[PDB]
Amino acid sequence: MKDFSKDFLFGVATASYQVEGAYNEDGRTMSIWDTFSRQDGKVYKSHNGDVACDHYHLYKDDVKMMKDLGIEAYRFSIAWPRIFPAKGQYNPKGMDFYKRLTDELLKNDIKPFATIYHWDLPQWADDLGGWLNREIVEWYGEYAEKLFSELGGYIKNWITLNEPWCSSFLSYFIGEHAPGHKDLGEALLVSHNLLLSHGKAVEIFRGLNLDDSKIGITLNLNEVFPASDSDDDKVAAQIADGFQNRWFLDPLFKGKYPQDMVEYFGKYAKVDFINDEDLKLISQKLDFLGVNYYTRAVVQKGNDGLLDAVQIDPGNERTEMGWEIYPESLYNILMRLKREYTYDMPLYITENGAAFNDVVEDDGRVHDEKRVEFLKQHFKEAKRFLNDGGNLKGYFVWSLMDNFEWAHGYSKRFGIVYVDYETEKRILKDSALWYKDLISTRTI
Ligand code: NA
Ligand code: NA
Ligand code: NA
Repeated sequence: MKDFSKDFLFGVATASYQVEGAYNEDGRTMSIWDTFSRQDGKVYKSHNGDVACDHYHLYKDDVKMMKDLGIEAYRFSIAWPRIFPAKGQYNPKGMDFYKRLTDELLKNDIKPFATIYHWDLPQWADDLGGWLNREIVEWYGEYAEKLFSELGGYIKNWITLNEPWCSSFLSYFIGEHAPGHKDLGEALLVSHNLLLSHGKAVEIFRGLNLDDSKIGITLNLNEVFPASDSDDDKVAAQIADGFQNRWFLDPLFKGKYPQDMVEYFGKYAKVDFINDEDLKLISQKLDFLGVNYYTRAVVQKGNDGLLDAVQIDPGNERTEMGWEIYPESLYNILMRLKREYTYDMPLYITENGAAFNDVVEDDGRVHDEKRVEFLKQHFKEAKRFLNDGGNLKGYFVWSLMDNFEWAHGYSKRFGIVYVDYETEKRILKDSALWYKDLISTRTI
């Protein structure tokens, strides 16, 4: 038979600010990441997405490239600052790009998966308070409703948010991502307003009753292991698991924030944003969950401070991010969802991939054998989940091409396609050739 059914979606994924470029064209105004990347010290060597992969201009070549690989689905994000470059000011020229992009995908037999928000909040919105201002629920709802109305004939699979853990804790508490605040209370409120905005889009979506159309959300999830069997490390792992995973899984799928984290965070900051009405909106039924999976964490107790778990190095192989290559946690997380949160609901892997030190050799090829092996090991775990009864509908490799990796700039290469940024040349890596074979044979 086939390890992956004909209906299973082999995909690749990008995000608008990471690949598009054309940052000041056809009416687009600045996002918080345009601004953040221009603040000294925030992004590697002051890299920014002014040009990136120039995918805005090269999209026809990139779709042809995906068609020749046999790609069956393409996950991309839509740039809010192209669609509403000012508050309440719709930009048809911005919408026209996503119409010609998705028209090209459909005409080449690629199913579009559109992420509504992938971190490029318009600067006008942040200047009004951004995700800290509860009014953003209405601004986001107006944006999402415009996308549903204008693109409903083009796009049948919608993702409200990408990785709200990053938009909240990494952007407002740790401060690595835009807008770069460092305040736990702000990050917690932002996490709530993000989830409430997701809920508003779902409410609007259900009222539209679009034929054969599905909506979900994308979460980055890990698996946390205690470094030892001690009670100290067990509590440390519990907190780390609540911080990364349950803080978002529980309100979405149980209608309640995890109470151990509410009490834990409450010792350090306000948690008075929680109320029954908001959690009802947050926990509306979805059609699927998107899982972004990369690695696990091994943690031991720290200094009894705020979220101070010591990161243990188990001594295994890692990517250029320093992320352990541990494919078994892909299966473990999908199974955990099946047994604790999503049950029989369809799942997609909406991101999985790896950054390695890619070089174009004298033969003009990129022999990224570590990425070939990485993807092989993780797709084998996807196959094992399917054969054990898991409801996995597709798998999107991060990324189609090397791109702007946020605070790391262009220094981390995640693509199955190499980009020579000086010429914008695309070079298929060996991992892309391996993926092409996997799609064609559906065998691993
Ligand atoms: Na860009
Ligand atoms: Na810059
Ligand atoms: Na749901």
